[PDB]
Amino acid sequence: MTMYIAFILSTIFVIGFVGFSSKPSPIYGGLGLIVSGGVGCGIVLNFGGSFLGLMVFLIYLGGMLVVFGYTTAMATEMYPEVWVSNKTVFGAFVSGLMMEFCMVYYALKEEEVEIIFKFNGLGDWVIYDTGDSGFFSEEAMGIAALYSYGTWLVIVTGWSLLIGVVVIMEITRGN
Amino acid sequence: MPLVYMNIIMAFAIALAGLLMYRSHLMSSLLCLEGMMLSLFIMSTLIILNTHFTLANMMPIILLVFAACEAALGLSLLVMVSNTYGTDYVQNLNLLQC
Amino acid sequence: ARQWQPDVEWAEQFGGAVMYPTKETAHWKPPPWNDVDPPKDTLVSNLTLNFGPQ
Amino acid sequence: AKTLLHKYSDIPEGTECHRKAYASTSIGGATGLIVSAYSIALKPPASFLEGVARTGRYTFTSAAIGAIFGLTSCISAQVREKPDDPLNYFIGGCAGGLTLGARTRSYGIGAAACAYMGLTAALVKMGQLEGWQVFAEPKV
Amino acid sequence: LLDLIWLETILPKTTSFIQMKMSIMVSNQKGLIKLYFLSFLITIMISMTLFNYHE
Amino acid sequence: MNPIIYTTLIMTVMSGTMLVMISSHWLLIWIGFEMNLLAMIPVLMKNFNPRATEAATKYFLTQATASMMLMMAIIINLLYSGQWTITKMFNPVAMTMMTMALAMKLGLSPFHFWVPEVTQGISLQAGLLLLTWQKLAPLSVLCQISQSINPNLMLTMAMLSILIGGWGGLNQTQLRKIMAYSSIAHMGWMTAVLPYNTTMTILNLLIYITMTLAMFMLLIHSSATTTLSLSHTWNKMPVITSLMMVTLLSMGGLPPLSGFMPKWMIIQEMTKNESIIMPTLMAMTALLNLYFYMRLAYSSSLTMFPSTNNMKMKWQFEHTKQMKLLPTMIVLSTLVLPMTPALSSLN
Amino acid sequence: KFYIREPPHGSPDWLKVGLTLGTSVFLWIYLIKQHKEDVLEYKRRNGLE
Amino acid sequence: SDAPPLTLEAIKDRVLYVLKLYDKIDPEKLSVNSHFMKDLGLDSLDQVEIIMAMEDEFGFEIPDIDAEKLMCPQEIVDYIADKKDVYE
Amino acid sequence: MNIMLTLLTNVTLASLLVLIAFWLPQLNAYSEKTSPYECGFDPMGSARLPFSMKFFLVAITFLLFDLEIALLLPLPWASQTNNLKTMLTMALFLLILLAASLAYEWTQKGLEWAE
Amino acid sequence: MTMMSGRPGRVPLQFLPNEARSLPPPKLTDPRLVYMGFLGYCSGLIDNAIRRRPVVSAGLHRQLLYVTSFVFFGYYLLKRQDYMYALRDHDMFAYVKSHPEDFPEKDKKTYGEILEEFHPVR
Ligand SMILES: CCCCCCCCCCCCCCCCCC(=O)OC[C@H](COP(=O)([O-])OCC(O)COP(=O)([O-])OC[C@@H](COC(=O)CCCCCCCCCCCCCCCCC)OC(=O)CCCCCCCCCCCCCCCCC)OC(=O)CCCCCCCCCCCCCCCCC
Ligand SMILES: CCCCCCCCCCCCCCCCCC(=O)OC[C@H](COP(=O)([O-])OCC(O)COP(=O)([O-])OC[C@@H](COC(=O)CCCCCCCCCCCCCCCCC)OC(=O)CCCCCCCCCCCCCCCCC)OC(=O)CCCCCCCCCCCCCCCCC
Ligand SMILES: CCCCCCCCCCCCCCCCC[C@@H](O)O[C@H](CO[C@H](O)CCCCCCCCCCCCCCC)COP(=O)(O)OCC[N+](C)(C)C
Ligand SMILES: CCCCCCCCCCCCCCCCC[C@@H](O)O[C@H](CO[C@H](O)CCCCCCCCCCCCCCC)COP(=O)(O)OCC[N+](C)(C)C
Ligand SMILES: CCCCCCCCCCCC(=O)SCCNC(=O)CCNC(=O)[C@H](O)C(C)(C)COP(=O)(O)O
Repeated sequence: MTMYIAFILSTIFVIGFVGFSSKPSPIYGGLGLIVSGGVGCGIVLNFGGSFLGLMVFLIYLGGMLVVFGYTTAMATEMYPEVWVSNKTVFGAFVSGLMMEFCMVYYALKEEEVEIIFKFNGLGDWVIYDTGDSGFFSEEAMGIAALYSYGTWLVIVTGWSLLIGVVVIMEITRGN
Repeated sequence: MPLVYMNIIMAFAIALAGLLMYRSHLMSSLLCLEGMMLSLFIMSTLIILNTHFTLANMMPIILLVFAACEAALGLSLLVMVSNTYGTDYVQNLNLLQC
Repeated sequence: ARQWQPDVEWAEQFGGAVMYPTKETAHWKPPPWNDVDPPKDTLVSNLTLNFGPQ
Repeated sequence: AKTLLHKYSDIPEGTECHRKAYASTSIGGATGLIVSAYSIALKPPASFLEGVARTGRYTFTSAAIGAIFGLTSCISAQVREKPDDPLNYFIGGCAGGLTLGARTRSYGIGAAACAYMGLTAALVKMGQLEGWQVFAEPKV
Repeated sequence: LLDLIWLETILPKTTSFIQMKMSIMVSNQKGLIKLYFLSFLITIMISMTLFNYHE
Repeated sequence: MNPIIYTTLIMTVMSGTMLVMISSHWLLIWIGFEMNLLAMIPVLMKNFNPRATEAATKYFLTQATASMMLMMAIIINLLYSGQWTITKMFNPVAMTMMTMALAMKLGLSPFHFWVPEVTQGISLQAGLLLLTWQKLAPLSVLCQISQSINPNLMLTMAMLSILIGGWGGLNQTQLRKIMAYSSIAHMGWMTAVLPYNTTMTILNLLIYITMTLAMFMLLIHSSATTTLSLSHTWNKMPVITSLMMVTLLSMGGLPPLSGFMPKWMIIQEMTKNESIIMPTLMAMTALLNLYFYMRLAYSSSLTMFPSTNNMKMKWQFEHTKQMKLLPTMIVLSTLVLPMTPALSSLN
Repeated sequence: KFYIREPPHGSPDWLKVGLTLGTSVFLWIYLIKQHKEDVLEYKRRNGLE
Repeated sequence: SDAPPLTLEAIKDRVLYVLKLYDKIDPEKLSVNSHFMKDLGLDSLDQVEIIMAMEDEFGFEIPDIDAEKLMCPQEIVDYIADKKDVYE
Repeated sequence: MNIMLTLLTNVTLASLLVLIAFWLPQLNAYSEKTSPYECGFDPMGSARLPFSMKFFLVAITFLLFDLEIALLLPLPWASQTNNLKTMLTMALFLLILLAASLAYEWTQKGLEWAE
Repeated sequence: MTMMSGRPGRVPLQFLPNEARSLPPPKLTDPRLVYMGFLGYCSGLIDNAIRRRPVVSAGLHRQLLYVTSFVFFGYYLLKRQDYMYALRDHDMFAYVKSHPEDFPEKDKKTYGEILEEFHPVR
């Protein structure tokens, strides 16, 4: 309950998801995904994962720049749609907002079971560790162990990326 | 499960729903695929950080890598379809029936 | 005095897009002989711009 | 989900015909809703009013079949004084089948539905009596 | 009445008619992914509650 | 496409499947599926011809959706138990999500819609690969997690696949759509016995693969993709149509042919588990597959259709490239029933 | 005779024929030796001979 | 299914609706056999507009030739019947 | 907490500047004044029409190359491991395959813009 | 379910464990081996038929290779199958021995003491 920071950030994450899940103009959809990426970076930072949050935010900024460039070329639609420009898009957006608020209310003051398990709230601060030691970042050491433990992971990831270059060059060849 | 986990799972469900309910633009659906990847990344990072599984800290990064390969694939296809129709509408993909 | 073998009127029953033609499905057409449809010559418009006077 | 099946199954056969008929009507209405959902998804109805009309038609047909089946099967099991007899389910089966024929307004569908729904219902009663398993848990 | 009409009607002709109708219903999909991905959504939702909500 | 590029894409597809098959970590299985799909997309587009682009886009969307649900199930399982090893799937919601993702990947009903379209839109070699090699990885995953699989859901999808494949095949004049619906029905047969015995699943997969390879190679040999185009083959190569007729009869499941062995072996297994209604319905439903195989046999081999004059020129030329494994595949798909007990070598 | 001299003709490809026959005889010899070894090992383990 | 089996009666009804939708023609005065120039006092330019209205109504291009002769509604009906192959 | 205050302060300052810019001066907006600018003559078509990308393949390639910086960014921490021989082999392996990807795209004319 | 997939002491990809050497090998005149050879001969005949060659006498070296390969594979296939059935029998007997209360030996009455109903046919 303290400062409700994590809950606010997760709610904004869901709201951004609703925004691009409404399927309006891609320029707008891209903006909603950028908002979600930044807010998810904030969520991960609030848990000790600085590197992972920053990396995902950077990756999605680059990907959304490419998507914007592609939208101006192949998804232009002379009158592009905002959330209030069409009854279907507005209806989907309102449905998403209402469904999120209903789930939050049902899980907040009482303790309902939705699909898997239940929740009482209590704030996400309860489940922390209390561990007190270290001259390093555990997240950084875990990510850096990719080059000593994850040799097989590096092999398959590098092969997949090289093959991805070959594959994209094959698909767009045409003829 | 705390409220943050359910918010992340709801984000994944909204994105999956967004992917499934097609409108007109193909790119709008590729964006929902990207959103599903983002939700998975956040969920797995939260679980991994919480339980202090140090080795697992590299798996979301891996999860990101194959997210790009899937996006770059999709955009590639979106080019060819557009080059056939001058439009990325999924209505045009009706040459093959069931 | 000859065994009956199928003729054109018999063979044409299998030439359709579907085995059982239906009011809606009778307008389906068989695929091209090679799997190549006529090129959809979509008019990709060239942007028109005014360069000058100002 | 599973609750609707046990709501029907918990009531003893030739008793409380109103509650048995209500449970069967709920099961039929759920089946009609599922059919309507899939039909609307795979064959769009060209406007919202037509979709609502088609959904209402399918759901009402299914719920009517369920109500008639439950009512006649319970009544037959109660007047003949012979519960645990598949003939009650056969009679309910053509109750529902004739209802379907009336709803679609055709005699041939009605007679076919008598035969097939009655046979299926009698078979389901036999399976309940003898413990036949549709989905069998693995044991060997 | 019996051999050429009704015995044909009950066993083989009824079976052929039913299978033909079911085949036409199953195979008459226009090939639009917007329709059967919505079908997929309905299927997924049913599985989560009908078979998943009672284990 | 360059032959070296084609070769390396084929090796990448096979490598992704083998990565799925040798992994104990869920993340590596997911990576294997991703790597398989990435190299699979350009193979479907080898000949450009916009129908191939449509088939590749539909396949990509289906498989990417399935991959996302698979990853979500993996993460849910990890959340409820800090486990990455592929095992009995400690969470039931995760198990349902995983089963649905794998059913989408295999094309089981009701996730079956994409198979006929993608198969019709690609070439016959691509269809051969899609309907034979692409089933190995998902079925190998399902064998591993079979103990935690919910029988009611898996068997519902199996019965739906058998019914829908049988009904859909009846309406088809195109050979690739017929093959797709046959594939859906055989997938349903494979997955019906999976919760009871994975050796029967493997046996059915192997017999189906040899039969499908023989059928696709016989359709490549006589460059026919329609019923009327196949009806000309009696007047150019009668032996090919005779072998096609025997293979079609075997695919139908008629004894004493090879096709019969899996069904015979599955029904028996289901009777040891007190399942009687299910095998009876499955066996009676397989008669639809037999019917639309018999109709093709009538068209191509058991009667002679009219031919064309230019066919005379084709009488002067021979099939240049030969498929070395076609004779073995035909014999294996027909005359193998007397060696049924050797199935014990699969467990 | 033929118009194009049809390169695979009355003199067969003797390298391929030799390889095929050598493979068949090698497989047969290996199989007989393997069966002899299997019988000897089976009798040795079971205390028969 | 595609468009219904259009008949001559439908063609005549649509053509007469188009003519009665024209401002320069009083509705109840015009008949099926009324010559455009003589009966309604319509100039050559007016006829051009009417033919263009027919092209919009029935969705097919009527060349400048074969439009110089459609001078009464009945000839329009005959021309559309010939172009669309309608006999009954 | 300090960074959140900093972000709020920066956004508030920028928004206040926009508000002053829009509310302080005298506005005389009319139709000719607000019309789109194309050098004195009215635009022919819409600015919302498809605008071709000639570097589309480089843009797709940038997506994969951008993900490789994510794999190479933890390299400073990986140099602190005891298995330096294994680490250095993996770091060089990833950069060699990255260069090979660029070599394949370059030789196969992938870096040339469409005409 | 996999009945023997995880049997203790099982080598992952062996195809023929050492203990299988304790079993009598199949005879070279095994009727199953003769059927494998017949399958190879049929494969060779079909090979001649598809290639449009004289079916019975076209390539004797190729037909011989077909027969030899089929017989060679069938021998090891038969060895593995026989070993796997022997393992099943071994485990079933050992389990019956180790669970006597689950397979109780029942003293059997004679037909003079059993009372079977008689159903006349008339
Ligand atoms: C090797 C083995 C040998 C066996 C193989 C061969 C034999 C088996 C196959 C042959 C029998 C199968 C036929 C069954 C019904 C098929 C109907 C049909 O095709 O509809 C399409 C066809 C096309 O309809 P549509 O084109 O859409 O509409 C235009 C109409 O055609 C034009 O409209 P409309 O104005 O001209 O006529 C319509 C209307 C106006 O009707 C009429 O115009 C004339 C009157 C027709 C009905 C008269 C029935 C009343 C008197 C009969 C009493 C029983 C017989 C005598 C027993 C003596 C006992 C010693 O009809 C009605 O309203 C009648 C409604 C229902 C009343 C009858 C149902 C009573 C059920 C019997 C209960 C038995 C329980 C056990 C008893 C134990 C003791 C024996 O509909 C008809 O035209 C036929 C309707 C007449 C159906 C009733 C006649 C069958 C009576 C016995 C049925 C039992 C056989 C099945 C056993 C299993 C079922 C549970
Ligand atoms: C339970 C026990 C039983 C288990 C059963 C298992 C399953 C059984 C089989 C399942 C079904 C199989 C279906 C196969 C479909 C294949 C599709 C196909 O090839 O098209 C059909 C093809 C159509 O031919 P066509 O259309 O007339 O030809 C026109 C061309 O396509 C026109 O194209 P073109 O002009 O481009 O021609 C190029 C051509 C000509 O070729 C060349 O010129 C060669 C050029 C060399 C280039 C070298 C490039 C090297 C650089 C690339 C490096 C890549 C690395 C990737 C790995 C990365 C790892 C991170 O190349 C090809 O045609 C295809 C090449 C195939 C390459 C195979 C690569 C194998 C990869 C192995 C992956 C696993 C590795 C370990 C992974 C470990 C985990 C990480 O004909 C057939 O294949 C007939 C069917 C053949 C099926 C064989 C029967 C089954 C197997 C029987 C043997 C025994 C099997 C059991 C072994 C047991 C273990 C010892
Ligand atoms: C450097 C960054 C930080 C800056 C720090 C200072 C922040 C400055 C605030 C930014 C806004 C600058 C605007 C300055 C001009 C005032 C504009 C506006 O607010 O005044 C009028 C507001 O009056 C409105 O007409 C409404 C008046 C009453 C109706 C609602 C107000 C209710 C408040 C009650 C007031 C009664 C007495 C209250 C005593 C406390 C609107 O007139 P309008 O023509 O459109 O706008 C053009 C202004 N022109 C003419 C100078 C060009
Ligand atoms: C139509 C008939 C089927 C044809 C099949 C293809 C024919 C060619 C044979 C393929 C050659 C490869 C097999 C033998 C090479 C080495 C095998 C070894 O390395 O692998 C062993 C495996 O051996 C193989 O399983 C045996 C292959 C034998 C296949 C033939 C059985 C066919 C069924 C009977 C039908 C009649 C066929 C007769 C042929 C004419 C390891 O066992 P294991 O790793 O622990 O099991 C893995 C799967 N588990 C764990 C899930 C159980
Ligand atoms: C948006 C608004 C801006 C306006 C755009 C500016 C348009 C300028 C176009 C100028 C082109 C001409 O004058 S073109 C020259 C036109 N003049 C002639 O043809 C001379 C002979 N006159 C006749 O044929 C008849 O009087 C006639 C009435 C024509 C009908 O003919 P019918 O007997 O067969 O009905």
